Amino acid sequence: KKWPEVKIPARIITTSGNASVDGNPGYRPTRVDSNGETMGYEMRDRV
Amino acid sequence: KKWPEVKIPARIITTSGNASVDGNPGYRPTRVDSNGETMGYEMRDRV
Amino acid sequence: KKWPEVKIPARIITTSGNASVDGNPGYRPTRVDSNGETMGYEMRDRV
Amino acid sequence: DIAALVVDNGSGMCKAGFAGDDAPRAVFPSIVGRPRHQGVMVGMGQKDSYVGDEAQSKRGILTLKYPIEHGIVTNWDDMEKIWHHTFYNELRVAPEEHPVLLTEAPLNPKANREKMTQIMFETFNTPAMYVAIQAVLSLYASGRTTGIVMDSGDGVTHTVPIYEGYALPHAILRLDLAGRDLTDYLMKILTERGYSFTTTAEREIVRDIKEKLCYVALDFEQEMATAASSSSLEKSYELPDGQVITIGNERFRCPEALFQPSFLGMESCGIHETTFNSIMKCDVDIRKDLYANTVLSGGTTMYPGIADRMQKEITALAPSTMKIKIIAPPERKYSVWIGGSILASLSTFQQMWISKQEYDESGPSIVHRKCF
Amino acid sequence: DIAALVVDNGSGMCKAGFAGDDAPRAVFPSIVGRPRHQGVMVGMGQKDSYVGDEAQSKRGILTLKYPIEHGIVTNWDDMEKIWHHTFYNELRVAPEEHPVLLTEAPLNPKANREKMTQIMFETFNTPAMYVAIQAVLSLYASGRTTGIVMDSGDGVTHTVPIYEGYALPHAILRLDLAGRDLTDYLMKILTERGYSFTTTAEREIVRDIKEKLCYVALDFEQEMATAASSSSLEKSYELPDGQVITIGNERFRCPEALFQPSFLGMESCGIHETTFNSIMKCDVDIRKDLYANTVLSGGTTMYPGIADRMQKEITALAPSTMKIKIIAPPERKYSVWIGGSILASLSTFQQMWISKQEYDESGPSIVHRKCF
Amino acid sequence: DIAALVVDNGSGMCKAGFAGDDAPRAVFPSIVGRPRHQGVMVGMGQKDSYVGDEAQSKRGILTLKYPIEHGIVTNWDDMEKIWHHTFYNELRVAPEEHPVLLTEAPLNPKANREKMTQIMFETFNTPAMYVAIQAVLSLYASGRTTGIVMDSGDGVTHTVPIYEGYALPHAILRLDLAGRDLTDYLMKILTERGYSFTTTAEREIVRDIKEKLCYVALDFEQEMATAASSSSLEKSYELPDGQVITIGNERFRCPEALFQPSFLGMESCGIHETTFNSIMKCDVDIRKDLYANTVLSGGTTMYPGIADRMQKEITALAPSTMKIKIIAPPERKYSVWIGGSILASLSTFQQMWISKQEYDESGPSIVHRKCF
Ligand SMILES: Nc1ncnc2c1ncn2[C@@H]1O[C@H](COP(=O)(O)OP(=O)(O)NP(=O)(O)O)[C@@H](O)[C@H]1O
Ligand SMILES: Nc1ncnc2c1ncn2[C@@H]1O[C@H](COP(=O)(O)OP(=O)(O)NP(=O)(O)O)[C@@H](O)[C@H]1O
Ligand SMILES: Nc1ncnc2c1ncn2[C@@H]1O[C@H](COP(=O)(O)OP(=O)(O)NP(=O)(O)O)[C@@H](O)[C@H]1O
Ligand SMILES: [Mg+2]
Ligand SMILES: [Mg+2]
Ligand SMILES: [Mg+2]
Repeated sequence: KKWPEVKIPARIITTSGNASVDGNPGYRPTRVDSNGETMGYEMRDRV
Repeated sequence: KKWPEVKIPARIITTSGNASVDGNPGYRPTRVDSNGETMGYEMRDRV
Repeated sequence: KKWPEVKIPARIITTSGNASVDGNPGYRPTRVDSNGETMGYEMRDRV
Repeated sequence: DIAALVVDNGSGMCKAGFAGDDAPRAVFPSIVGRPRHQGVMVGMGQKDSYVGDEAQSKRGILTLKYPIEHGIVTNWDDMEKIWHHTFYNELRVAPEEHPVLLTEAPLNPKANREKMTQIMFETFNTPAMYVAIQAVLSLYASGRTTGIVMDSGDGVTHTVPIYEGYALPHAILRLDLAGRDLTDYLMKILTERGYSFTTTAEREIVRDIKEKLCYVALDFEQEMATAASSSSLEKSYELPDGQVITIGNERFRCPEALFQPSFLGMESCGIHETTFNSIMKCDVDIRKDLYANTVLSGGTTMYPGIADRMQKEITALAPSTMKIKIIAPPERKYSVWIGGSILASLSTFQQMWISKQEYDESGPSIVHRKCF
Repeated sequence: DIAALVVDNGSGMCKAGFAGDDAPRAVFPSIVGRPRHQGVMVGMGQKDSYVGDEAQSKRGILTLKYPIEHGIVTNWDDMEKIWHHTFYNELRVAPEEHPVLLTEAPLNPKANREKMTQIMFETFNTPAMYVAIQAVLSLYASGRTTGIVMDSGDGVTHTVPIYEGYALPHAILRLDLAGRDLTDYLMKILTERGYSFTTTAEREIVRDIKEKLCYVALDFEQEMATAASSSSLEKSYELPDGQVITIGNERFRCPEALFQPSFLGMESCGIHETTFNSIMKCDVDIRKDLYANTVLSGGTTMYPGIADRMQKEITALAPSTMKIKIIAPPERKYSVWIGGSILASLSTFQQMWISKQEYDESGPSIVHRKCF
Repeated sequence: DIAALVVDNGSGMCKAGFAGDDAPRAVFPSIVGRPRHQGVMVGMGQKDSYVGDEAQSKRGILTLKYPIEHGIVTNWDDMEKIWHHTFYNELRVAPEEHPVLLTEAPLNPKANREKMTQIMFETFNTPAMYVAIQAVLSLYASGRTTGIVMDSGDGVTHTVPIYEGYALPHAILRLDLAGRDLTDYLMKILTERGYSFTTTAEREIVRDIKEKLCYVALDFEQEMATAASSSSLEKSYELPDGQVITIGNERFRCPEALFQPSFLGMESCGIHETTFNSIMKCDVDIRKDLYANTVLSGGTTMYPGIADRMQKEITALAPSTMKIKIIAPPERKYSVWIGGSILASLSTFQQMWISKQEYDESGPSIVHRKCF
């Protein structure tokens, strides 16, 4: 059976921790925003 | 179909490189100028 | 007082960074080697 | 089902094999690379993407991407390429007939497990799947039911205290400081000598330099003073193009960021204090056994002299009557996979698998109540 | 001592003067040139070497070489000529009685700074000397104590975040992409129209073309589409010999390599993403003030529209709530020198000089524990 | 369509044939000549212009014009005569039913390629056409997908690095120094012995002298010292009128301008240093394979001993641990044409042609997004 989809949340860049925008030069850290407010970042593959 | 024409730009004589006026004794290095500005040279066949 | 000398290390040519052999046409990039190992390059003034 | 598979998908390395084996059959970096240059030759079979060892070999023309950062998948499209390579190209097996035991670091986002489950069941159609904690697996490889496991890989350092068959989740600690941060720090400190490694392939070059030449000093200030007389501690490393670099005090300043995270600008305490805090967060009666069974595991803990330093610092923190023992096997780099293969071949573990029937009737959220 | 000297001797331009002045007294390129042709006329007062503006004046018969490449001195023999010209011909002062404040890019080789100190103390006999970071001085000129300085000179681009006087060295980023690379790129792309500038004097000609006519596009694809109607964006430039060249879309392809380094074949992020990454590597509580006080400095940041483009790109990266403000003072070129003159004249700074007594005591290595 | 034509329209030589052939069917100089004297014999079949070998035969009463200079067409009215001769006289084919693959040097003006496309589609009505880089084709003839090609024709020298199918356009270097400059230099230096070749026919005579007797010294200073005791290195050459000249140290001072461009008054690096710079501008991990696969091609690289000199010079520049290998095929004069014939007959290449239907809907500018 198929279940709808697992939506991975947008990454929050803290001082130091789970996520960083500089980690992967091959990924572009695109801003994710809904309702006009920024929810975080996700690593698209362009740069 | 016929496309209008490829216009080759006037040659710019640097110290050494793509173009020179002394290369071909059979070509006269005529000056090309539009308005008052001398855009470069082109090799007519007279000398 | 006079201290002996500051020895400048040989430049390591990476993909893109601090040093390159093509940067200065006036400098010859002479190879620096000690023992059988190539330590890098330095810019002598001949070319 | 023929046999179970074990895949230790860490931040930087992928270790795949079969349950019951004593070593991973396939080991390759968790890298997806794509060409960053023009391409003029026709034919030649120029693929638009390379995975694992092939990407490493061709890295001179590729931009290398790690789909996992700090043990968390940042790009699932490339993670699916990693898994497809792992199954069809490395193991040469059909996932539809093999259970898959995956690994994850503790305190990960819950959606990371859910998408692992969803991909394993919907795109690979695995008959069964499980997601075990990396440090818990490492205790299996040590043959112990009691002790604290200090596990450091490419992206995550975590400590899990375990008494007799029982873990203590409140005492589990995690640092987002591991081999990748040390590689970047070595990249930044090699510029003091003029080396300017910047590209992703040069990141792998610096990682090789780190793995071959970095080591943990027993006394940092004394070793700095020794390296001040700079003739003995310096080592030469030949780059892939023939130029050789010289590395001196950076050799031990390179792993020192594990014990002094302030070198990276981090506020967190070192790995030695992380383990000590993890032990002190447990019950008083069990601390004595955790001190004598401090298991060291992970590829980052492979620096020479790291066990001696860990013993030196923990003896200074723990009470003097405790007998501190740092247990560092020769195979720390594979302890997680060995424990996963042991667990996946236990008879008592066969009912702990997430069955395909359970996924059908419960969805990806089954992983939260079934695994851990 | 009478007064302090400030020498912002960057990769491309030497900028010298006195502390307390609001503008450098002498500005000339960091160029040493030697004749490359046969001297036939006896007498004439010929010289085996020419320095600075004199080399530019007679660059036709001269081969021009930059002692500094990427903020690092590659030939100290010509650096001694440059500094001797600076002291005795441009400033017309004796270094024996003036403290000297020098400038250096961050993440430079440590031996480059050491030989700066050694030459200043043993060859020019300066009573005192100091080495300051270029981007740090630009914050002094702006009058701020909080903000991130994006300095783009001729060899180096670097960002330094500072919050209430405290710099964050772990967040400092460096890009080896600056005006020299853009000049070489413009030399490359001008060949599409048949212009074949090859020599070092023609490199200066192309640098003049770049400084006069190159500009930053607010939307690169829109500007390309507009330039497809090639009569509006085209500009004429007259060579020193009178021939007139025409430049078109190259005018904005010329600075675009700053934001798309892949134009140069490089893998690094653009200058906009470098600043954003530098801000994100800082603490969460201080990023809001770094966004509102992003300061531009250096000669390369003088392109028209670079402030608006940097503003546009950053607000698309930073969270929508932040008030992205780019500060681009008209004195962007001399921002480093003005900050150095301010710092050197501060009463609280007079005990931070490296004294000649300290140099006798400690040697060239004194500069590492005294300076940034 | 019957078959594809390949025309290697270099500065000095025209080499034409059919795809799939192992050698060009027609080879003749790219020369258009016109009479410079009074015709007095009525009839006689006199004509106002001669092309190719007929101009060479009649060059005494003719003024010889090269329509191409430095790989760039300077007079299209004569390049069209060259192409008309190539099609209707040398190959004896109708271009309206054969796709035509032309060659061009890199970093050429974009209008030169556009007029090639326009002339091929609007005057010769070719069903399809394509423009390929000369050095790229030379790698095809070598049976390689990895290596750097140093191509030296009559007008241009260029190096193109390729690694496993992908070229690095940022590392491509171009020198406007080739066989024509060497011929003019030999004309200049032969005046030291009183030989005063001045006309275009005498330029061809000096070109023949250069091709028969000029050679590359392994050690220029030692060869000069050997030629100082002039007995053995001198050779005799007979002019077409019966007078014989003697050439001495000029034989190896003749190609030395390739390695020391300062002999011509040029500032650029030698052909050995340009190749080394092109290799060093590539990625670190691919330089090792570029060193072992340095390919020489073009008519100018046909000097005896040029491969040994190139190996000697690059070995002194490259790091000592690299194995420098200079591949100089015996037929490297036609290496570009052989690669073009291989490419034009490849099955996968047949969908990369610029079709007549594509030119009709897009015009001459189609060539920029199709060929490179
Ligand atoms: N001999 C060594 N010396 C030093 N560091 C090493 C050595 N071997 C491996 N490493 C480091 O450890 C990494 C691999 O360790 P590994 O345990 O495979 O990490 P992982 O499981 O991929 N990541 P994680 O999710 O953090 O466990 C390498 O990429 C290096 O950073
Ligand atoms: N108007 C301008 N437009 C564009 N670029 C310019 C302009 N003026 C100067 N530049 C560039 O900036 C350079 C000089 O800037 P400057 O701030 O003096 O650099 P530097 O301090 O010498 N170098 P570094 O040490 O790497 O910071 C010139 O050589 C050009 O490359
Ligand atoms: N045996 C030889 N020895 C030395 N030089 C030679 C020899 N044969 C030919 N040449 C030179 O090489 C030229 C022809 O080389 P070729 O590869 O046909 O150049 P091209 O392709 O016409 N020019 P380009 O546009 O630079 O590729 C001659 O005109 C001479 O200058
Ligand atoms: Mg691990
Ligand atoms: Mg500067
Ligand atoms: Mg050719």
